[PDB]
Amino acid sequence: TYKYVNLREPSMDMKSVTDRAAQTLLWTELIRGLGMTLSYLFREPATINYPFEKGPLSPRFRGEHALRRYPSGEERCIACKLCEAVCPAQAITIEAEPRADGSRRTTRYDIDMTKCIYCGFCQEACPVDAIVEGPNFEFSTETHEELLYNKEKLLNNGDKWEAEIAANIQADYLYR
Amino acid sequence: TQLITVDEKLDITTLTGVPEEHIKTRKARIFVPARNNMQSGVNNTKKWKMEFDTRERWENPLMGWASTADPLSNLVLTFSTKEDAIAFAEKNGWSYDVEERKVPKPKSKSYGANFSWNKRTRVSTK
Amino acid sequence: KKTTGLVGLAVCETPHERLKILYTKILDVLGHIPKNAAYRKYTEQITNEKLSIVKAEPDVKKLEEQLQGGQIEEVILQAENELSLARKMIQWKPWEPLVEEPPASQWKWPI
Amino acid sequence: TRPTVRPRNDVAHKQLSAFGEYVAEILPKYVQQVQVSCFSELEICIHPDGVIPVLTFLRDHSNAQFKSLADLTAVDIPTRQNRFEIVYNLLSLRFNSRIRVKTYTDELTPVESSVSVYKAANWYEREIWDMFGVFFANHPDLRRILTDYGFEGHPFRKDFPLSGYVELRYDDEVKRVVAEPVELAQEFRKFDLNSPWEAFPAYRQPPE
Amino acid sequence: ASATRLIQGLRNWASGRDLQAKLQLRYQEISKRTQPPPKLPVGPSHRLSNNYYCARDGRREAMPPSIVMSSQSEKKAVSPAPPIKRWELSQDEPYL
Amino acid sequence: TSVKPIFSRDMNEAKRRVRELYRAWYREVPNTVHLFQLDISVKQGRDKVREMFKKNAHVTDPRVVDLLVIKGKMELEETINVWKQRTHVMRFFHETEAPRPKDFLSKFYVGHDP
Amino acid sequence: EDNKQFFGRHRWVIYTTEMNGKNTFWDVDGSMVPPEWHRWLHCMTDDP
Amino acid sequence: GVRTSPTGEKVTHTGQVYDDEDYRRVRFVGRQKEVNENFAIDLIAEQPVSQVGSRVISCDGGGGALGHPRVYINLDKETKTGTCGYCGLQFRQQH
Amino acid sequence: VLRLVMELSGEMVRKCDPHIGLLHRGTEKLIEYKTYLQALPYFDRLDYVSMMCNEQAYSLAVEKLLNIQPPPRAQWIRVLFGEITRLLNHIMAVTTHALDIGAMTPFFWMFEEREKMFEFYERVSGARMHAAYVRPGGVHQDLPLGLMDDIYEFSKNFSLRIDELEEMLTNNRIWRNRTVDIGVVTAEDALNYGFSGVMLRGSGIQWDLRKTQPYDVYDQVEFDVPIGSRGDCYDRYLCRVEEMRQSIRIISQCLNKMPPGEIKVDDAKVSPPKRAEMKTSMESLIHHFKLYTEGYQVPPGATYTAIEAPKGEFGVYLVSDGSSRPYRCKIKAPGFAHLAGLDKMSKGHMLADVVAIIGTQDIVFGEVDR
Amino acid sequence: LHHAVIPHGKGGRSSVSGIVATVFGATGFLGRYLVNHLGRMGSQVIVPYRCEPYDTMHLRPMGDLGQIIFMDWNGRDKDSIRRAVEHSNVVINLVGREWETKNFDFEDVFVKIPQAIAQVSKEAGVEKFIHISHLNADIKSSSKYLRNKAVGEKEVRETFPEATIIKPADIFGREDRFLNYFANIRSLGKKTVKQPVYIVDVTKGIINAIKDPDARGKTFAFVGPNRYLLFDLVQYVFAVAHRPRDKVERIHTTDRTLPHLPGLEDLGVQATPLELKAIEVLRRHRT
Ligand SMILES: NC(=O)C1=CN([C@@H]2O[C@H](COP(=O)(O)OP(=O)(O)OC[C@H]3O[C@@H](n4cnc5c(N)ncnc54)[C@H](OP(=O)(O)O)[C@@H]3O)[C@@H](O)[C@H]2O)C=CC1
Ligand code: SF4
Ligand code: SF4
Ligand SMILES: [Zn+2]
Repeated sequence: TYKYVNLREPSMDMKSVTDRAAQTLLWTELIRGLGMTLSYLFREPATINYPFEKGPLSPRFRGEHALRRYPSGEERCIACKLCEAVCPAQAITIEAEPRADGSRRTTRYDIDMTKCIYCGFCQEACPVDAIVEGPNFEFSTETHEELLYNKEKLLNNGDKWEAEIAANIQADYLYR
Repeated sequence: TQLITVDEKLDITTLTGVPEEHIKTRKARIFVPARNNMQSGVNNTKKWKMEFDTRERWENPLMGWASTADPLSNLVLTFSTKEDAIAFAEKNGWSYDVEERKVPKPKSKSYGANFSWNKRTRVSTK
Repeated sequence: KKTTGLVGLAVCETPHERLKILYTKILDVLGHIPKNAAYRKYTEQITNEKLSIVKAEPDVKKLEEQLQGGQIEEVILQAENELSLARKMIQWKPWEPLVEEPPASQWKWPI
Repeated sequence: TRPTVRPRNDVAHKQLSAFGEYVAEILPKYVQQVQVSCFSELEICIHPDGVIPVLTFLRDHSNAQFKSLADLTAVDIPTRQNRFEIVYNLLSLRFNSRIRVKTYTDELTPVESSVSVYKAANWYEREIWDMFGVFFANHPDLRRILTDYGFEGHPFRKDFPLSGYVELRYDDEVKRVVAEPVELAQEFRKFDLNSPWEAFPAYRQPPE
Repeated sequence: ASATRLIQGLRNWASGRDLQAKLQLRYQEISKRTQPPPKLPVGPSHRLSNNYYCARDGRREAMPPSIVMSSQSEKKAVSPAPPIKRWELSQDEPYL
Repeated sequence: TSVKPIFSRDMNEAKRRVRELYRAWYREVPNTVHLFQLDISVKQGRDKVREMFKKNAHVTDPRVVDLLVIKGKMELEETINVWKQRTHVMRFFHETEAPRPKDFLSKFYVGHDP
Repeated sequence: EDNKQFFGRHRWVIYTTEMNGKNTFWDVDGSMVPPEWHRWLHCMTDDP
Repeated sequence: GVRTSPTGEKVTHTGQVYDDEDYRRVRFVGRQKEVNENFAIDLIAEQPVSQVGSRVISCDGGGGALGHPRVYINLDKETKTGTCGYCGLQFRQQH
Repeated sequence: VLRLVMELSGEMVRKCDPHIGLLHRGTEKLIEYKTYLQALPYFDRLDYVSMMCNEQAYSLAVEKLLNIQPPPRAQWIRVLFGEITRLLNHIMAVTTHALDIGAMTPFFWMFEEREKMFEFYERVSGARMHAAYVRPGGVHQDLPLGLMDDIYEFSKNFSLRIDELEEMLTNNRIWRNRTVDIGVVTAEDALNYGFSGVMLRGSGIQWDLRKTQPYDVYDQVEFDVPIGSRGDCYDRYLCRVEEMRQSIRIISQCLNKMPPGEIKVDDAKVSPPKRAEMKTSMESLIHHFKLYTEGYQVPPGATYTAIEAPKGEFGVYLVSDGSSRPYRCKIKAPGFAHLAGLDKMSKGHMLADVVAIIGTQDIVFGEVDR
Repeated sequence: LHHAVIPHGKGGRSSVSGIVATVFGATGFLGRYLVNHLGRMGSQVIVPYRCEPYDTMHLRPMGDLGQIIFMDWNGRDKDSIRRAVEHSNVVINLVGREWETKNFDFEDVFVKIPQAIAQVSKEAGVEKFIHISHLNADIKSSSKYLRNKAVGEKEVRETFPEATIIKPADIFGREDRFLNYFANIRSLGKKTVKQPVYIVDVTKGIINAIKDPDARGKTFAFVGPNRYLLFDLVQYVFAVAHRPRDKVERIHTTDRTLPHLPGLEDLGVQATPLELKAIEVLRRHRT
């Protein structure tokens, strides 16, 4: 099935040819374009006042790279290296050790914010939902040193909020 | 069309562009990769991996990583026969160490021999 | 006709006898080609089939709907290129037996 | 076997089998393999001398039109003496079918520069010359396109590693950008993912 | 929108498309968020007692490609496919 | 053993094409060192050119010599145009160290470079 | 929060002066909201 | 809840605090070493050791498909509490 | 971003060398050193304006090699987002042609509509533009409840807005004077120079990969592709706008023909399972673990497929060892194929007409690199 | 000494080299080239500035990721200076404006600045402190500049005696002062014999001396290779450039060699002449 274009002829009848001559010598559809643009002038423009009104989103945005923890409990991560096994720019760096207790844990959990393409594979790959892509996207960092997260920065960034992260997950733990 | 051809050797190392430091200093090794002993399956056999020897990997003084000045450090070339391996290594110029293939030795075991009468091969447990 | 759907190709006025002298030149240049190969057989068979399509039909639009290669003048251009391969395949001897073999451990894939 | 597994048509398989047998019979001078996969896409495997004759046949003849030209690449396979594989890909406007003309070649001997009959092959051949080094005699212009000018090494080979040998940085010493031997900031770790235990019993090659 | 009638008439006179009706400023039919939590379905597997993986093993149905002529009075000269039938102008307002 | 060479029959045509290519590089140098507003004497540039020629004099295989001639012709074209900038032309030179000598004891101080 | 504006102008914050002490009457940053209001203000919900 | 080494800065919940001869202390000049001030081992004694009347019992983690997977732990050690490797919270038996 | 060295007789031309390769990134090499599931976003972003049809072609390449058919709801949702991607790429090509030709404002009108479409992508996955979201093995993590009615609303309002775009332009007199006489293409040129899609629609031959070889459930919706007659750039513009309107048709019929099957395949050795069975299984946890570490093994062989990107024949050619890593991927790019014939398309015009020629074949200059 | 101060592997781009250098100045000319050659060596440079961060911003990306570090200093307090030199392997002192300001003379920058930094350095325990000086800065007349530099020379020689007191001649380069004044002319003609030394041999000598131990205690002086008349050099400048009071007195004052102290030859660096680099740098003339 096909529906092509540009198959006509200029009509040799006197009315159509004098109408094309009237458009040629009278600048008509140009003024029709001016009328359409003035109709968009008299609309109200759709802008948002940026520092006061922030643009809408989804409950599943991928931002901050925050961590979670157990209810009144310890660190949610096990250092099971799945996120570094899936990290498609290898920005995760995990060096693991157990502590004096016996449960297996970490030493070094580094996210490179340069290499992080923000897939979501480390969120989907985490069996205990330790790393969660965060809600807010404001990094804006004046120095390149400061864009290399440490595990303690991630724990502070996961302890500046969980209630946002918990609300988003508790809303959408059923799709994924 | 039935032209000059002369039966000689090959000198591709003046064409592949890798510098002569990495040509004459670094050394290759051709080996069948051994079975990773915790599993017992030899599908990881039947290939002849060509690798290069390891070199220095210091500490990255800001994050604790292992940087290296070695572009060739993560090469591997899985082959199918020792002859083409040696031919390619001599074709591309650098030196090479050949380790020979070692199959598992065929044995002679049986359950009735594990239930011997006056032979000491006895299961002693089951 | 009148202003066919292609672009760099204006309609011809005598398609039939032009196409027929094209295919008789195909038969001539095929008559140059030696006998025992089946290349002559397949080209002769398809050319006689297509000539039998065209000789039995003095129509235009029924001739397009029967003879494939829509609409019409692509058959003429394709006949020119078929003559081009005919001229290029007096030479180059495609029907003669093979030149030497690969080392035979090459076309098997899984390495 | 029927749900969530893609069914096939044996009719197209028989059609491509008969067509490939026909082409193999009527161009015997260069045909070595005519292989058909399970899902009916034809492969014709060709000696590197009948490039121009086979492509002049396959552009025409009113039984295999195949005007549409696609990819050209020469898949770098070691453990061979003829390393590189020039892969022509052809699509028929009239018949809706895909044939893969795989001709084989070595490192230094040219195949015969298909741009004479295929005007789409010009930058394809220039790309293959830039990335590999497969020379193309009787060609109008061979240059380096899709690489840097001062860079060399033919990087899509397997001998060229992942990182380049050179790495640029600006310096205020000579007030310009210079190239240095590569100083990576991290390793590009190498995961030995080639697991054993023979996931496909049908594709077993005979061992020694 | 949210404007008086004289300038509305000037908008509809400069463009007679009934601009007040659909204006690309969404007010009512924004999707009402915090939806009820969905329960996903599971498709034609987890079906007990019949799901032999031996059947639906599409990875292992990969045959090796069959071979015709090699390096080691016939009713023929068919096409690879039946020749393609020419289409039709669709009735839904073609040109012309 | 059938091998189709590029251009060569013996090394006579190899010598002929490489001496003509060196003549082209000789008349290539002063125009470029005037055009790119460079900062290097003509003697030093010509001596580094002939040093780069004298680096690969150890090749007797004629196909390799043909491919070297074709590569040098490519870069002579790309420098006789204005396609290559100041950066690549200085990148042929080495004015930024790179100080590494071939002494044993020097490589023994800054170690692990055998 | 007002209803008669469109979707994008419902929920707007008005920042105050020196909540951390950096003279933020002017030069108002982002992320000066607590996180539950960062759920509310980014239109992820319909309830305060 | 942190120690203060004779270097003089905040220690962490990993034994990685510095020596006096370091330059990394002086590259910490001007910007504070931010650390999580809510440690891990101290949030184990805060959790009460639960006592379940059964023998071979369950651990999930407070939520179906929200947490760590199921693990069934034993209580045959008469004086030693069962410890989930994932959770870190204890269990006892009451006959 | 390109380099163009043109040699011209005055306010006219003679020849032009497009120096391309400025935006070379090494994508095929990086995919040769990675797995399938990890290196899917390289296929997502080699082209960037069309963004989910590339996902669609790579996923159908892996499913066609792996002989596994997705569930039907996954197919219809993939058709819906392919139509969204088709609509988006054609409308951005129209607006960037308008902005480069002049014509400041309809750019911004249709980009407000595209801002609604990026809000839809956000609500689907979360990403603004480069949502991966299409695993090989069907669509992953399906849509939240309350999306299809929003797409219905967009369909009505966007039919109104595209009719207002044809109100503004299209019988614009001087834009017609600007682009009618330029860009002639012979059918022999359209065959030999290897053109793809919209050029073949515009110059002569009726040709659709979607219609001829239906690679999905496109065979069960009534639509009619617009064809060209004169082989011309204004004619090609009309072809693009009517392909957008056909995409409106296919969106309407797709919303009316939706079956509620399932998200992914029921073959857990290819697609990962979901969270409930993941947190209480054993086989599903093992499959999760090893499927994300190693990547599933792919049987050896070389396949090719091609779907209709809004540029043209987006082809992908996979070459697989029996492995979890592809041995060699390669991409047939309609941008590269369209840029290939620039001398013969612009032998007889001037430089602003050359800029209009670069406009009238939709360009991203990322996909032209391969 | 602790690890991560020992050298590691090859050189360049965050290869961990030996020295950790606290640099005073480095926003000017010679300090900027010195930070450049230490970044080529791959050495961590701690530099405090006092000015706007835009100047240290356009000399920022010389190092690799996070190698060099920026902080603050002032010419009044020992606390900020001591905080800048808390942990340092080596330290270099380069400072000085060639005209008096409202708040600083030629006195007390050259006098008061090495006093406090040498005080906190010797109380800190730094090694291989390199202090620059102008050549032939005497107790003699004609310059508050030269006599305050001689007082600073006596200070750095007396307290912390094993400092490398270094002096080049008047250096020329891309951002020279006196060749710029030769360009920024109008005139007058005098006589003075003079040897110019190019800047990159000077800073190569400084980095080689600071990375090579056992060469300490001795003051060094750098020598120009030509050593001819100033007015012939001005004619040379106008010829190569195609066109026909404190600074001019301090270039007409004194230019001699001193046989006491060792120079280039105890370091092993090739001397670049005036002619080659002068042809390289004399751009920006008429076409
Ligand atoms: N031919 C020559 O020019 C020769 C020069 N020298 C010496 O080399 C040194 C460097 O020369 P040059 O680069 O040309 O000159 P500069 O003035 O540019 O170098 C001095 C540096 O210290 C800073 N500085 C100077 N005075 C003060 C102050 N009162 N408070 C704070 N910072 C100050 C300068 O500016 P800022 O504060 O913005 O950082 C600059 O960073 C000088 O001491 C000079 O005597 C030696 C031999 C030859
Ligand atoms: S996948 Fe989750 S639990 Fe495992 S190492 Fe990564 S963050 Fe930790
Ligand atoms: S989102 Fe970032 S950290 Fe996570 S897998 Fe992707 S690149 Fe790695
Ligand atoms: Zn538990």
